[PDB]
Amino acid sequence: PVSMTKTSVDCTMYICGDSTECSNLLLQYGSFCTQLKRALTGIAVEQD
Amino acid sequence: KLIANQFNSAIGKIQDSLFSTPSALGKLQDVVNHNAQALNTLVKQLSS
Amino acid sequence: EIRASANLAATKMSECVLGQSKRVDFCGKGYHLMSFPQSAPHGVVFLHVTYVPAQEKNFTTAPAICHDGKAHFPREGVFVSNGTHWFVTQRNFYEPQIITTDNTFVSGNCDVVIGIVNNTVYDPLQLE
Amino acid sequence: QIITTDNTFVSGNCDVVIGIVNNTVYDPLQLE
Amino acid sequence: SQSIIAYTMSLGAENSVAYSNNSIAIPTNFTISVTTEIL
Amino acid sequence: QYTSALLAGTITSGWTFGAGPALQIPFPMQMAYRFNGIGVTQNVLYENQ
Ligand SMILES: *[C@@H]1O[C@H](CO)[C@@H](O)[C@H](O)[C@H]1NC(C)=O
Ligand SMILES: *[C@@H]1O[C@H](CO)[C@@H](O)[C@H](O)[C@H]1NC(C)=O
Ligand SMILES: *[C@@H]1O[C@H](CO)[C@@H](O)[C@H](O)[C@H]1NC(C)=O
Ligand SMILES: *[C@@H]1O[C@H](CO)[C@@H](O)[C@H](O)[C@H]1NC(C)=O
Ligand SMILES: *[C@@H]1O[C@H](CO)[C@@H](O)[C@H](O)[C@H]1NC(C)=O
Ligand SMILES: *[C@@H]1O[C@H](CO)[C@@H](O)[C@H](O)[C@H]1NC(C)=O
Repeated sequence: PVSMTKTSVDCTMYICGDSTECSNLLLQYGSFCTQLKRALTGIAVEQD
Repeated sequence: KLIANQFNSAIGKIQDSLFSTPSALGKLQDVVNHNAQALNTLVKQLSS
Repeated sequence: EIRASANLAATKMSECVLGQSKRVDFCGKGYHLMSFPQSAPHGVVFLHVTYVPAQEKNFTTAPAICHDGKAHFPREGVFVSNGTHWFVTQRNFYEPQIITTDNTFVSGNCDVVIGIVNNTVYDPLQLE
Repeated sequence: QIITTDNTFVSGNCDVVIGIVNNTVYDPLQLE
Repeated sequence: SQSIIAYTMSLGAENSVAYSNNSIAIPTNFTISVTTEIL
Repeated sequence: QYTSALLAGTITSGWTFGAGPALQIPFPMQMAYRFNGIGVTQNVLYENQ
């Protein structure tokens, strides 16, 4: 193998389908999903 | 004599290339930035 | 990840620095000559001094030379000719030499190799 | 080993190399 | 007189050696270069 | 296309295209070279081509 498919999960849409209340609850949980987006970007660049 | 001059010129040029390049050592800086960012997020999360 | 890179750096040091590495495109691009390590904060930096060829001329080639019913093959290098005279030369540098019995080893019957080109080879022992 | 024509290959003009040292090399074919 | 353009990649400068049954090219000069590897 | 170029380099130029400018090589001679690279002389290939 040389690489895998590049996935670009976004926290807001995955964990809160178009719900502002859920979005606020996620936001109050702090920046737990910025790290997730950054890690996925890192692995994508790594496959490239 | 010729190869000695070539080697001296190349040794002179690598220094100027490292001086003038924006960041050719992006890997050490990359790991340093990664660790600093990870620690910074560890601290920042506590303010949630 | 850092330990994988550290193992790679240790192997690179032990091969390129403490000896010459025949592995192509391991210690710098091209044929490798030395490598001078340098220290860096939380890392290491090498100076892969590599040897790369230059201006090239294409002449002619023949896999073997048939002097007297027997094919001659070069002990090392190519059978090259600038158009009139056939020369044996080294691998990555043009050093033509007069074809003698020392530069070639004889084996065959001048009937099976494809691309054989007629010529004369010389000896030093008949003259003396 | 004694320096003979078998142990060495000759190439140059004795004017370009640095560190050249004079000596005598030997051959087996002149004797015979 | 300046703008951002988009184009398909170029994988490199197009080149082609000429394989001939009796063609050999041998370099007559040589160069020394010093690269850099950072780990 | 990358792999096609990589393959064209390794059949018309031997291995030199991995080091410097690519130099054309007759393929029987390249095979004789590789044979020379494992301890068998060129005559083996030029006789059993
Ligand atoms: C050498 O190769 C070049 C390729 O551009 C060709 O034009 C030339 O005729 C060749 N010379 C000989 C002597 O084969
Ligand atoms: C080929 O090389 C020989 C040896 O130096 C020289 O005498 C001759 O003139 C050369 N001829 C051509 C066509 O290059
Ligand atoms: C080479 O020389 C031999 C003997 O003189 C002759 O039989 C043969 O036809 C020649 N071949 C070529 C290609 O000149
Ligand atoms: C070596 O011998 C040659 C010829 O006899 C002479 O010209 C030269 O000066 C000598 N050099 C040394 C260092 O003895
Ligand atoms: C190489 O040999 C083949 C088969 O004999 C022939 O068809 C082709 O024209 C030859 N090419 C050259 C450049 O001699
Ligand atoms: C080889 O290249 C060097 C560097 O450009 C140059 O100084 C030298 O004259 C060249 N040698 C020949 C024989 O052209």
